[PDB]
Amino acid sequence: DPSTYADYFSAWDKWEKQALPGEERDEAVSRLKECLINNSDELRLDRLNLSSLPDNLPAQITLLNVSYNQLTNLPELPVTLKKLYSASNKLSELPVLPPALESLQVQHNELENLPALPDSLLTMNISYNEIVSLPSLPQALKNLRATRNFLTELPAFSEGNNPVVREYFFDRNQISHIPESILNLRNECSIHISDNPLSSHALQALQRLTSSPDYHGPRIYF
Amino acid sequence: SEIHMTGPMCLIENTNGRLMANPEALKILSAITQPMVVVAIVGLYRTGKSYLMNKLAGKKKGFSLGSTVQSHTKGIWMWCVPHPKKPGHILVLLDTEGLGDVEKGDNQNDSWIFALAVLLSSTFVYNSIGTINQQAMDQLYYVTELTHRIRSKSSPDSADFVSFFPDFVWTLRDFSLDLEALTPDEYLTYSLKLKKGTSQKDETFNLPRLCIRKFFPKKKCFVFDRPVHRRKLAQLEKLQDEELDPEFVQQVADFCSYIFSNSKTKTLSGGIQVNGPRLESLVLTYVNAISSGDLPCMENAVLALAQIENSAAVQKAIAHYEQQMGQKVQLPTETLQELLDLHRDSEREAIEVFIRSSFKDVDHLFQKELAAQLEKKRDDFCKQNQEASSDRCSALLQVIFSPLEEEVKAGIYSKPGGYRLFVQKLQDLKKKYYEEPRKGIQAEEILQTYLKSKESMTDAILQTDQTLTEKEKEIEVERVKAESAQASAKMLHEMQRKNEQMMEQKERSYQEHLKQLTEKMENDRVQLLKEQERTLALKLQEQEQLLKEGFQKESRIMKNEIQDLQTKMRR
Ligand SMILES: Nc1nc2c(ncn2[C@@H]2O[C@H](COP(=O)(O)OP(=O)(O)O)[C@@H](O)[C@H]2O)c(=O)[nH]1
Repeated sequence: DPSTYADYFSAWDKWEKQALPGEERDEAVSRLKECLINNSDELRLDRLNLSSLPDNLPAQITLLNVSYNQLTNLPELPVTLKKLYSASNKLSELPVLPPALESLQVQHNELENLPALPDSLLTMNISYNEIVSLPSLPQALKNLRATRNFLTELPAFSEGNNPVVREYFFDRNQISHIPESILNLRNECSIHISDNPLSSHALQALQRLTSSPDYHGPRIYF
Repeated sequence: SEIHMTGPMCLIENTNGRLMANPEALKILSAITQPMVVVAIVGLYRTGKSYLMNKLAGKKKGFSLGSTVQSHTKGIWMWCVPHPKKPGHILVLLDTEGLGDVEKGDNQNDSWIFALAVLLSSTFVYNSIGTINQQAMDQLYYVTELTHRIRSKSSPDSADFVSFFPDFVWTLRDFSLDLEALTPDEYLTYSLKLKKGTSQKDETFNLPRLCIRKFFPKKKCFVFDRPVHRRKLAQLEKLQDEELDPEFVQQVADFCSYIFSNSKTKTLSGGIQVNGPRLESLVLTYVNAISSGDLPCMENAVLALAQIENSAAVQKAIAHYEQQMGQKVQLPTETLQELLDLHRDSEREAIEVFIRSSFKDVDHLFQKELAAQLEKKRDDFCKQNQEASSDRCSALLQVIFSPLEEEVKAGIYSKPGGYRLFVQKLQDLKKKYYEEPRKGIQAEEILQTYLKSKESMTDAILQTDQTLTEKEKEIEVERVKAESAQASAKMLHEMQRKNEQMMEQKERSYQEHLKQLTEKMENDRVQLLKEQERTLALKLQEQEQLLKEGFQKESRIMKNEIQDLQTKMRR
């Protein structure tokens, strides 16, 4: 069911020789070689001018760094992955994420839609993209970074019962409306929505709502 | 007062989402008297910028991996060493801790780290790995944020950047390409050429080149050579580096020999030679503007630096006045013009000390506060003069007239001829009083105010000494009323002239203020003109390069940006 060592080298030496000019596939192979043998949990393929990663990544790793490359689409990811580092690439859409993932670094890409989000996600950064609407928001997910984007709504999807949360960022967007699902959260949340063109009546509807005994309300910043 | 840093210290740290300036780095900053040549070496993760900084100072024949046992997760490092080729100046080295979410993310605020290195530096060094390309001009997106990151002037934008931005230096790591036609400077100019067109991909790829061209006055490029072992990490070896740097050390020793003899001293608006405390107020006012939620402006930073050095220039001006008057004022003053002339002379030097140590006193509030404190010093010096004059003329009375206060107490002058012999002795005592030297200004008042208090005894001698006619022939007691009337007149006639002389000085002082401030504001407009002429000669230097290299589309928008300056130079 899993691949073998000789199976990995064959498909990698093949992927090595389809080398675009300047593309440092020769070093990435000697790293993927070095990765598989010691069974190390970390795979670092950053700043190698890579436009397409091979379909066979060592399914034993848990940390993947392929940021600062020309990646267009990403291959299937090992279920054993914890952290995902792929920023400042040309990604268009994401393969379905492993259910064991915890962090997601995808900022500075060309994403417009997102696949399902595992509940094991604790932090992520999705800024500098072109997404409008978003899929399920996990329960333990606390640190969102969606500053630079085209989003117009924020359907904060619920789970079993979400305890204490952390700061979310939605500045510089086109939200233009706050659903009361925001206001339902208690006074331990942080929601930054600066530089978003808001509704006229809703501009002052939240001003007079927060300048009150609004002890049962989340902190809003704009 | 020499300084040679013992290992690069953190200046500002990028921690937990914001910036928190390292106080120990600011403490050693405030101790640097000499001016600074600040060279900022910025770079992404592991961009090989360490072997530059550790060479720009000259640690050894290479430095052993810098210091990785203390990798403070931060945004900027500093290293201040004495400048080798410029004698009195201090060579400051800046560096980024490494951007790109290496061990922690938070690169959210990376665009500030770039802009901060621009404002703080006099020579800007940017380290990338070879063959400036599409993937490189994408990682340099920080230069695209500058148009919205900072501002030149403040409102109660990007055009003025070329006036004060440092010189862009691009160090190409591990490139050394043998691309036969070019020279490294010709490559940086060939790479900076644009693509004519009206598409969104033309503008999105010509935009980062327009920024690096329009914003920076001078541009110089350098390259690296990269030892032949393609797998070796930070190997500590200098003889294995001599076998690994044939034309590499020749590139780095030439790059440092250029930075040493061609990097300008850090300056601000008005020829302000930036030094330790000035740089300290710079970094402090910039990060505190960021963390407070505002954009950093170079005008507000140089005004906040003005509010610091202007009030300090007032104290040095006040203190120089006190030192002068203490060694000049010979109390009690003989006249009043003697004191007022000794004041305006030491007042002139006090204004001179303030002028040379002040800059852009907004509305001259710091100069008028000095003149208000100087007028207070003017007043109490006359009041201490009156106290000094009176306290001596009074002691003269207790020694000249106290013998006569006993001759009358003993009964003399109460006999035939007693009155005319008392007056004759009083005419003599009043003469010895007037003959005593250095009495002061209160000599006339204290004498008369004492005679009008002893007039009861001058009267009691009358009607006691018959001697001759009296009793309706008391001409010499209405004569006494005549003297105590003309005396109380010339005293009031001098209280006028005294109060007149104080208004003469309240104008000769104000005329000295408007005279020295005139020469300062004159040389202020003279410098600004030269600064604008250089700024204009460089905005025309880049418009001609767009007409020369084809693009008349941008030369017209450059003429639009230049004609905006022409109207703002006027008022
Ligand atoms: N590619 C390259 N790397 C170098 C060179 N010199 C030193 N290095 C490596 O680059 C690392 C230092 O990178 P640096 O500029 O400090 O990046 P930072 O650590 O993220 O701040 C060290 O581990 C060195 O081993 C060079 O000439 N070329």
